[PDB]
Amino acid sequence: SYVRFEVPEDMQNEALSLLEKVRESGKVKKGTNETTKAVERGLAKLVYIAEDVDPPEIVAHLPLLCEEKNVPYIYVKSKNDLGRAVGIEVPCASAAIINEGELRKELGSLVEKIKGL
Amino acid sequence: SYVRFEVPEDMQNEALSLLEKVRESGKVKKGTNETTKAVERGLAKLVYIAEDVDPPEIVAHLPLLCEEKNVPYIYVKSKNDLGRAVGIEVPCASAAIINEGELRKELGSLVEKIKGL
Amino acid sequence: SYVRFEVPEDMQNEALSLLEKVRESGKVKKGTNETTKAVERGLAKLVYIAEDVDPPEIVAHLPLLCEEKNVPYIYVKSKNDLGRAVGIEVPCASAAIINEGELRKELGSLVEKIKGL
RNA sequence: GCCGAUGAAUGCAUGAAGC
RNA sequence: GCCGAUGAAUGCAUGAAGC
RNA sequence: GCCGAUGAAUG
RNA sequence: CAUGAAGC
Ligand code: NA
Ligand code: NA
Ligand code: NA
Ligand code: NA
Repeated sequence: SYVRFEVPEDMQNEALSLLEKVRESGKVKKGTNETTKAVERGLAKLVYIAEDVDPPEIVAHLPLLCEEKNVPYIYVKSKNDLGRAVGIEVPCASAAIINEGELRKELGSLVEKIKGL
Repeated sequence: SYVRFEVPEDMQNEALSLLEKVRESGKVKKGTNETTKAVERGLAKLVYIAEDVDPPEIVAHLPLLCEEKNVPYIYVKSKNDLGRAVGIEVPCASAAIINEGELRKELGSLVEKIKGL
Repeated sequence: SYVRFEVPEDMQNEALSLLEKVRESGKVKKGTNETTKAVERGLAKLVYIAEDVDPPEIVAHLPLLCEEKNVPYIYVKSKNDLGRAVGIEVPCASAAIINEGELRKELGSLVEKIKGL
């Protein structure tokens, strides 16, 4: 689909777990509208995009945009899992990390692992 | 009606305030069904009957039963107010106090005011 | 799956024919709830279990129990056919023969063919 | 939101009707 | 027509939840 | 319970 | 456009 590279589930789980952790020591935007706004304003440190989005055009612009902004993005399998990770009661098509908090190093590890694809 | 005497509203509010006060340090049975059971078993110390109960036949037996069991009963105007007094979320057609808790003396005063009719 | 032996469709049709014929001179329990109670009460002479039960935990306990109660059980293909055989309007997951009626000998032949498996 | 002491869930009995 | 033995109407125990 | 980040209430 | 978890 609108997917520009495959992502290992090891990495996926690493990322989602990091997203939960950032929620308490950092800042996160959740939902495509917020995330697009964040990337546009150049606040996004790592953006998450779910792969099971129907219709696709809802997240279709996000990979293209992140790459023009040279903002790292990473894909995850289910929007349900991303909804759970940002701490909401509904599925979440995309999200983003805006302020890392204390997790300077973990996020460094993860974004570096993402370039490797 | 099934009403055998009018009750000064002073007496009524004293009764209701008493009932909330008992809810937490003593024992109260709520609903016509539980109430009738308490009276039948000789456990009821004071029963409350709402006057606005329709159909009346739902609480009609309670006065007569109390009188053959020598249980003091008192009438109150609204079942809504009685529900609120026993701390349930719906109106309550009748209720009963089974264990006075610490509020022995006030209960004496109230039953005495009831005898006065 | 709860199926503990294969049953020849020859035997299955025999058993269902016997069940239709008894529902008229004997007694039959129909539906898992009733049938289980009948087995637990030690009244069941033969229990029928449909194989196409979804989810299986509805009838899964029945073999173990019949085994504890020394009750013969026999398996059949469809819950619809079992519903039809006990004479009801909906599919039937399990049933039991409680009183053989006139069919002492036939029910004996059938329980015998069942030991052979 | 709705529903519930004018009796919720539940338990036990029942077991083909209900709308 | 829909629904129902994968349990309808129901009786009783019970008493604050259920959706 | 239904609904809601595929965006609630709102401005 | 702004805001972003409630509303019923
Ligand atoms: Na035996
Ligand atoms: Na069929
Ligand atoms: Na029941
Ligand atoms: Na009932």
